[PDB]
Amino acid sequence: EPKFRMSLAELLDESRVVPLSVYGDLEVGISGVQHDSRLVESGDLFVCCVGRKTDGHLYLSEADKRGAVAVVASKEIDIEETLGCKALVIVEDTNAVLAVLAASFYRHPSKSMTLIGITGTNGKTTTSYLIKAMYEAMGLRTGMLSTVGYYIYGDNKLESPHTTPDAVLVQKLMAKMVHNGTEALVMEASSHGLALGRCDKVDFDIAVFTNLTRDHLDFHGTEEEYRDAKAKLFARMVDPARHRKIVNIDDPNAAFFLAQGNPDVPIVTFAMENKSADVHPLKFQLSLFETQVLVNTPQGILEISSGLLGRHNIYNILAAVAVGIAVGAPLEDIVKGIEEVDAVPGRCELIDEEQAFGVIVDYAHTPDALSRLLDYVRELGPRRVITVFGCAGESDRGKRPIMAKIATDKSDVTILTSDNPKTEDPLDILDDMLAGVGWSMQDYLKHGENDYYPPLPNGHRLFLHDIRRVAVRCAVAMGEEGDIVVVAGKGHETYQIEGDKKEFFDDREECREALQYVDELHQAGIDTSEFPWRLPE
Amino acid sequence: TCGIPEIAFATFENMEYGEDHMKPDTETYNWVIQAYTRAESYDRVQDVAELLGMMVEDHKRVQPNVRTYALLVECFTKYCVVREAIRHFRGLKNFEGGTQVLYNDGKYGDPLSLYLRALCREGRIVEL
Amino acid sequence: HYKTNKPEKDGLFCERIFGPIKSGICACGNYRVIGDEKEDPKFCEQCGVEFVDSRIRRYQMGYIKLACPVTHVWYLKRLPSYIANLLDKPLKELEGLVYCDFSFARPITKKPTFLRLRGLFEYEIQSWKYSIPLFFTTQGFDTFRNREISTGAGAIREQLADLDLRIIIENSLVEWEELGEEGHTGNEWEDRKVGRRKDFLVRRVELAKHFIRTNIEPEWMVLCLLPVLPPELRPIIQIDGGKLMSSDINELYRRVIYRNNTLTDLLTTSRSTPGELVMCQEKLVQEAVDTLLD
Amino acid sequence: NVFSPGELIGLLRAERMGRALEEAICYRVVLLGITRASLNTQSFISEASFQETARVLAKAALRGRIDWLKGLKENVVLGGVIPVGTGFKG
Repeated sequence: EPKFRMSLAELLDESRVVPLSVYGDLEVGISGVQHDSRLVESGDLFVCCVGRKTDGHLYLSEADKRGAVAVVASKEIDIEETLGCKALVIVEDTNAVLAVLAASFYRHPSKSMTLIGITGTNGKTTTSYLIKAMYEAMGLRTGMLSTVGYYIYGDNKLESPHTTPDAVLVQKLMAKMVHNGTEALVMEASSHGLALGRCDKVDFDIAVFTNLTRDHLDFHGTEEEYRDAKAKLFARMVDPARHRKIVNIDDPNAAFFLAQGNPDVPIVTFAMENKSADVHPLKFQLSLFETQVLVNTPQGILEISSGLLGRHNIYNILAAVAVGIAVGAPLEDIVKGIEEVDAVPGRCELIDEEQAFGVIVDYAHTPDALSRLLDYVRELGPRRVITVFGCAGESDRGKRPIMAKIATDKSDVTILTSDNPKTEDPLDILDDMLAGVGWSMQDYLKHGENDYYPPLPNGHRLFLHDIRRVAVRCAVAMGEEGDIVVVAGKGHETYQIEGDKKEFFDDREECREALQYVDELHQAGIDTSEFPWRLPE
Repeated sequence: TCGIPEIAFATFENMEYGEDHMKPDTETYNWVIQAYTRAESYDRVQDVAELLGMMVEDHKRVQPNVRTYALLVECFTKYCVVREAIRHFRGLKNFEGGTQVLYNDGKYGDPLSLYLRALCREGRIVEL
Repeated sequence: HYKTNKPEKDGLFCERIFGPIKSGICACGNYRVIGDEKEDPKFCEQCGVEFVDSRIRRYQMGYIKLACPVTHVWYLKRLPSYIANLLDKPLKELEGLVYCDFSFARPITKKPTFLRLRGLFEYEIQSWKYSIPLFFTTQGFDTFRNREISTGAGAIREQLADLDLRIIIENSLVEWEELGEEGHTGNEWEDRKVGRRKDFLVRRVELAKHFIRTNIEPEWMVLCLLPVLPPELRPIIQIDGGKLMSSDINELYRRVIYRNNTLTDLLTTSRSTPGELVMCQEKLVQEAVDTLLD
Repeated sequence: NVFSPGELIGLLRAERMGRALEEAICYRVVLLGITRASLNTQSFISEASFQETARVLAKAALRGRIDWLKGLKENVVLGGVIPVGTGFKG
């Protein structure tokens, strides 16, 4: 039961799949037609995939090589040479072929059940799961797809290499879930996924943006391109008083996207400082464990969700409160959503439940995101800001010094490691990060023979180590009570590629074990105040 | 130009302890000094000093030319015995066109550069 | 062989490693005429034959892999030990680690380490070591231990391996210059001591300078692989009444071979068994090699 | 840099360098016994391996010594024509 209405030629004919040239008919048995060659299987018709990386001819060639029965391309494609069925059809329109790849009944079920798209610059996945939990608490089973895992419908998420899977494969999975095991099939994609065409080829019931800003500026080549694409996709399939435009009023791209489309759709703002949005925290309970706010709005719920971040998590909770109140006016239904938001997900994780020093696992690789997360932690961090991260090999060489500078500018003590060696020589990119503060690995090593370790001119401190595990355990152990340790090297990722081989030894269980054994370390008498641990005798 | 300093000393020895027609001249001493100076494997500095001593002993017959002063400065500098290097420089300067010789198109480690860099580290700036 | 008079495989007299015993007759027993390589398998499918000559058993060499790093006797034995001259550490301290169980604490100055006692060889491992391992990840301890705790001669090999010669000269000259302060102006006992240090210093500078320009790497003194003499030169013919026909070379060789095999297995067989089991036999391997060499 | 504190150099050499070099070379004559003399020579092979074989060989391996075979005993070991008499080529 992978899909339906895709194993007959009449089903493709009803789907307006006009290729202008076909041989015989689509008699080959195929559960669901997939535009992508990798998503399609042997003996299954594969329509042309429209994309900047892979064109129609390349997609048809890859499908014929993989064994697809039918391959669509602008020119004549010899798909029957290496296929299980001699019948094939070449469609000269790549976009039309990619649209007709999804079956009619397959696209109809996901469009009829429900749909919720969340394409934001920052904090989109934090609100997507909250909206999914709110919809689940409402009484309708649904799934929210993310960049880490593609989940068309249902609680479980299938493994996908790319951030946004194929549109035809996503539609087939959504139809299979809606057939049995799921009541709603919501397709949620980020700005890049929406601009590529993953979530664009799906009727979205509610299309709101968590954070509208310059997204895919280097890829699309023009600002507000992803917002315009999302607005066009929402206007393609829009219903009166059914689409939600909940977005921060401070962002001009959000207002520009809300201006486009059908005006009959409901519009609302989730800004806290704006008086027109009528939403406001009106509470002072920010903490590393839970930050509860008493929202006082006419449409929004009274209680808010406990967020780990000061403003980002609060903004995500405010954006999700609108989607939670749209289904049910009562605030009691948002209790499950608030509990799921406080569950400390992979992204911007909160501290551990055990009584110990705060540990925050974040996903920060780009300089701007790292800087904003560091600023939010400084605003949240009461006493100290301890961070440990590293750079990836064969990456942007100019990114390491600016990252090291932005980290050392606002952190008292920072540890520099090798987050992703990936065949690059160690102690080389580490020296690149050390050169940002003007130090060289020679200066540090010759100081390490002594027991002084002079600090930075601004008064801060900087440490480094080659291996990631020991340094991370030390950073988790070198922390004060009121201080919190931030690990911005990797978040939901669980892969460390040290050279040619990769090891999956990066997770929060190691931090939990370290926080559990720090008691025994302190009982033994070891000093974990600085990098040179004072070992007794 | 071989790389093995000894092959040249053997030819020198045939000359130094031979008849008058075959005796060494200033060009000869200079070729042997090059071998020792531009050699890549062993200390070869005591050797240069001894050779210089022989030349001084034959003073009446042989007197130095510009390449002599040039070659000498490279050896003493590269080996970090800067005090003698400066004594020799006094001579190359008196000659005209000298600096050009010491920097042999920058071919072998830029000897002219090496001198200056060293003089500084040693704080011998009056000499600089 | 035991009463078979055929060389065993992987044996001190093995044909395949050391060449054939009778010309042209391979391990199997067939004869192909050497002098012709036109259609002769240099190595037979059934066995490594090397069909050409028995002369090779005179010149062919074989090597033995050792699990544990070991140290050559000559460099250590001389009073002006070459290793000691390079080390600039007390001779007793480097030797104690080598022949007795004592553990260095700061083996490599090359890479930064979180633990910071920076100690020398210390007899007591009583410092919490189990809780440290429990706190640390599996092998997280290994990375830390390798950086810090040191034993046997792997430590010497590693300390010798990352050393700065150009720097060594600088320190030495300065120390040599400082010494001699108030020289030649004290009680007989004192001057003697002042001088002995004074020389150790010159000797050490010299060794290092040579190393800079000589193409010989200082770490090679501790030995990873071990060489074996060609099989004929140790005839070890059956002691058919000769009673000394078997070589002592062969007798000494077996011992090193044995202890080494016991260790390779011990580590593979018993990761669980403590360093005490490995420590016991490390010393044993070293001693066999020592007798074989000098 | 040129000379280390305790070394043995030859008289003609030292004298030559002294004229040339203003650097102070301080030296005094040492009478060497017949036995000591052999141990300090140009050839590790024979001239020096006549008594302390292990000790010489070790020092040399470390220093990568190169011996130009210019004497009699050395060429005998190598089984090659000695450079004396009929062997001296002229």
